[PDB]
Amino acid sequence: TGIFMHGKIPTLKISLIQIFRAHLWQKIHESIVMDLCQVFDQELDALEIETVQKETIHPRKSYKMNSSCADILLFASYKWNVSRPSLLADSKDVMDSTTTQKYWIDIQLRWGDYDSHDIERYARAKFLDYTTDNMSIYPSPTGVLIAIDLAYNLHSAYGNWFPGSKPLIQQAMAKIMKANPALYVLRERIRKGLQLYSSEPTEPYLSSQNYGELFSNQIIWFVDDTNVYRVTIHKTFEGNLTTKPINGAIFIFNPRTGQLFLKIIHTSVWAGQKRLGQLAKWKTAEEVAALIRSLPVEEQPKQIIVTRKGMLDPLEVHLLDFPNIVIKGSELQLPFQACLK
Amino acid sequence: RYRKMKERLGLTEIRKQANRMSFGEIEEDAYQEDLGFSLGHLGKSGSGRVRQTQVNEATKARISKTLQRTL
Amino acid sequence: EEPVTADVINPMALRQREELREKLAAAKEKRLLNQKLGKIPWLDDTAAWIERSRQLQKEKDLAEKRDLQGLTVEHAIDSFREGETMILTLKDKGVLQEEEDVLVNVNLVDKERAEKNVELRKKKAQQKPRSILSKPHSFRLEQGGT
Amino acid sequence: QKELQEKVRLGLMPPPEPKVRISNLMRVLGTEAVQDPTKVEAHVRAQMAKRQKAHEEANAARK
Amino acid sequence: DGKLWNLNNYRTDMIQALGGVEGILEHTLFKGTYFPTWEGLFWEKASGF
Amino acid sequence: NEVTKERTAQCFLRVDDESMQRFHNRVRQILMASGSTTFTKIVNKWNT
Amino acid sequence: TLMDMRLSQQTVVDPKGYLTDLNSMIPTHGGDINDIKKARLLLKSVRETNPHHPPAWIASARLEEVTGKLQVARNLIMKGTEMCPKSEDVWLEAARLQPGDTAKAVVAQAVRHLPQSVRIYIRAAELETDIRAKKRVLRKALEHVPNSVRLWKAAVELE
Amino acid sequence: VFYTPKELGGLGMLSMGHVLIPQSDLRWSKQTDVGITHFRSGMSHEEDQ
Amino acid sequence: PTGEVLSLVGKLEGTRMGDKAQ
Amino acid sequence: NDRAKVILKPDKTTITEPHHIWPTLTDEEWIKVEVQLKDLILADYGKKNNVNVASLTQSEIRDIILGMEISAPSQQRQQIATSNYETQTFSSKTEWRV
RNA sequence: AAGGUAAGUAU
Repeated sequence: TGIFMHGKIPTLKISLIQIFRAHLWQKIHESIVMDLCQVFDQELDALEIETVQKETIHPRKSYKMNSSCADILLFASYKWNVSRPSLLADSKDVMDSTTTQKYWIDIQLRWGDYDSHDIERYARAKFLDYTTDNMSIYPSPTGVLIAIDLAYNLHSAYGNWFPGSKPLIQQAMAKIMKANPALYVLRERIRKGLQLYSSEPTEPYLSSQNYGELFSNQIIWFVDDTNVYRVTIHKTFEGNLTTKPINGAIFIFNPRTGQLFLKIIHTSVWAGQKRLGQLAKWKTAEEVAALIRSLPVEEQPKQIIVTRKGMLDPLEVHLLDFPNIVIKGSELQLPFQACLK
Repeated sequence: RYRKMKERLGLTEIRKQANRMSFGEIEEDAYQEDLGFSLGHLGKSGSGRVRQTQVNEATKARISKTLQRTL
Repeated sequence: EEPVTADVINPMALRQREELREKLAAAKEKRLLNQKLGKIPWLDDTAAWIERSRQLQKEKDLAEKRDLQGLTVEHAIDSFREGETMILTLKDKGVLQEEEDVLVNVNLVDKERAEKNVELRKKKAQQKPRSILSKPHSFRLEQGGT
Repeated sequence: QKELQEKVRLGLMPPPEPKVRISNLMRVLGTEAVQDPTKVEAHVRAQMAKRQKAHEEANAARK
Repeated sequence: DGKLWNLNNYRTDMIQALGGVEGILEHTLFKGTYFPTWEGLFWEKASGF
Repeated sequence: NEVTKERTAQCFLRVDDESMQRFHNRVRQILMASGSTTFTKIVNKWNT
Repeated sequence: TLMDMRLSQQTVVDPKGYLTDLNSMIPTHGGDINDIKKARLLLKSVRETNPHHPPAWIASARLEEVTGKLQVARNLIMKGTEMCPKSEDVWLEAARLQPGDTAKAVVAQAVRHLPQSVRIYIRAAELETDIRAKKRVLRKALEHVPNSVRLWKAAVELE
Repeated sequence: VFYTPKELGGLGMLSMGHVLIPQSDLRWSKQTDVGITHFRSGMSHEEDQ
Repeated sequence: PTGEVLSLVGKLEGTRMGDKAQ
Repeated sequence: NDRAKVILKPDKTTITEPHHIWPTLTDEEWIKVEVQLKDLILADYGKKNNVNVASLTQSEIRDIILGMEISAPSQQRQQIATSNYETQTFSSKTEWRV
């Protein structure tokens, strides 16, 4: 990695080795190189780019923080008016510095700390130190260097800008930062190491692995509200395709006794409602709760399985008087909507 | 036997919510004698459960077989 | 350079401010209701009320003497066939979600999933793959029908 | 028990099959009872009857 | 006897003094997780394993 | 004085030496029994 | 609570009768709610989708009562009465959560939307601490429901 | 890292003492469409937090 | 800037202990 | 719902009494109907996914019957698993055609 | 001055 350890913090060293396993630094660099290749390959006949080449570099070029070389090489159709070197965020461009035929693009990955996560100053310093260097090797006297701060997920660029390059580089870098496979792997590994989640709790959930344990002697109810609001659509050759609402049915199936409770809903209920999608959920939940209250405690269910994720919260609200009933979502789509066929 | 042992020792839903702490939502101290003790998502908003989690009766505490003999 | 001093994000202060706003909004509605809820002889004379009731007892005897669909469907026009008809059911959406109540057919959704899966198996602006996916043909109903 | 175990070790007898009842059907034959549920039910009930058949046969022969 | 003390004001002023969530979380790997916001987030005190 | 409702005396408080020594020993046994212990547990004991 | 009931008893179709219960007062179930905010949002959604569902308002306000915010619960019940005037359950709940004097007014308004309900009338007897006040309200009640023995039995106590 | 409440990943230490936060620790920076912008917390010309 | 907890013997003695409490 | 309705009655002598929904069949008749319907359910998976039915293991036929399916648009996450870290090259439009 | 050595195969 390009992570510099300031002291032997062994726990941090182990964590960073686990986070950047399977050569993640090189893979991130290669993915960003490919992304820049594609974003420059598309606009080659509009930016007057004769061709774009991926420079053959060392496999450990991602690791070299003392020196650097070029990752992308752009050969111009005719010529490029090089502007004065400037940061990626600079709106004003003095497009009268020099001229060129070759353009080099360097992508530098860094793991910034709290005191040194300023990526603009880093990119400027690295560009100045590498362009004016006898150790760094570049294929042209003009180019741009893109700096990525993975620890803070910042991005910037410094150096020369030929016309039509700065907005394209900005948009491409924004898209890469927002979405990238290697970057996504980095985020997921860091999340797993830190062990904090974006509200994805684990709850009882009908998968295909606990399907066998479903078949017990306890009362189970499969509740389905797919066919609550439904219309029939038919296309006519002479005219136009037309739709007609039809009555709905709530399924309260009981796999133990085979009792299929069918709540038939007329089309008149959806008369003056703007939001039918949640009205169906609330009507179905009300019917389920009423049916639970109707049955005796011996025949009352203690495990309600719902075939649609939308009817998990409404049941929890309408079963607020029955805490001893578990409401399980089903990730596998049971064919309970086909019984009306 | 293995199924019973796993049910007795496996993670329970309430004990699953116990070890989940909301990020950024500072909670008032619950137990005076131990400030380290915290319910986590249990009884606190953000857990995603509208209804209260029930006690897994497979984790009930009961006396040993030889302690039944003494009784 | 000079940094701009942003608003300090204090989650506890935000929670307290929200609770105070709810408390102050509750008081306003209480006073507003009290502006209306507070604007609503024989009460002691048992004999007078008895006489009135007896009058009422004979008083009762004396008296005795479709155009509603403008929603959308998450399918294509070419998906359907003129020679067949199919049922369209509501798509699964969270109750708390405010999205539009789009409409789907289960068989067409299954077919679309199958074709997406086969295209993905066969697979194995700027930056198309990192933009459209990270950041569904449909048509609404005009009055009676599209 | 050791006689049976060493017979199975040396291949004299076929290895014992799991004993499956109705409540056991979804644990031993769970993956095959979704494809052909009634064939699995018939096989399980045939095994149950054969277990009952041997018991009644032994009782009758001993009587 | 009740709880004869309260640390709500103390924790509030501790978050305010450290610069709030934005100031505190610049010290952390939170920005490396690329979570859009800190609202719908929860820790897991003990790992599943 | 509850009768005159007037300023009559003045009480100066101070932590006893034994209480200070007890707190110091409690912190010491928190610290010394903290070899293979999480930072959170140590800070929780100190806070308590 | 639920206002729908279904009594359960060679035909594939078994249309079972739909029954409505006059009143339904489920126990408060203190602490049964885990996510108070999510439950509050969902109950708000119920009130929005079915404004004419008295159980929705009852559960929504009682959730504020178990939470300890006893002032918003009164507002929720008042709005429910404004949207569910014919349900005596909402009016009975209003007479409970509201403070005493205003509670009386609530009953004085319930009679406007539902005069035949003897249950609120007798409720007013509890609300008025004056016997003479009880004389007015109970005898006014008999001017609308004079066939109720359960209400006429209070005449002897009323003197 | 010490006085940050446990919900934000800190140790939630309670301080019966006088601890100064250096102003260099009250600075953060965020990236938006217009580029990177830097923020402080102590607008008022006071001492260190 | 060191982060060391400095003793407040004579430091912050101007304010009472009832401040910043409700 | 077209061939399945044909499968549900195996013989012209099988009728559904008005009391219930499904036709009355013998036990082995139900076995045969179930195997025919399993073949029917595997048929559309073979067709709409262009895969051989024999390629389906007994573990995934169960998932097909139940209704669980998996997809993976992001195969680049293969990153999770002379050195082959820069050896990958890029083919431009020019290379594609020029 | 330190408490800051990855280990492992191969010549």
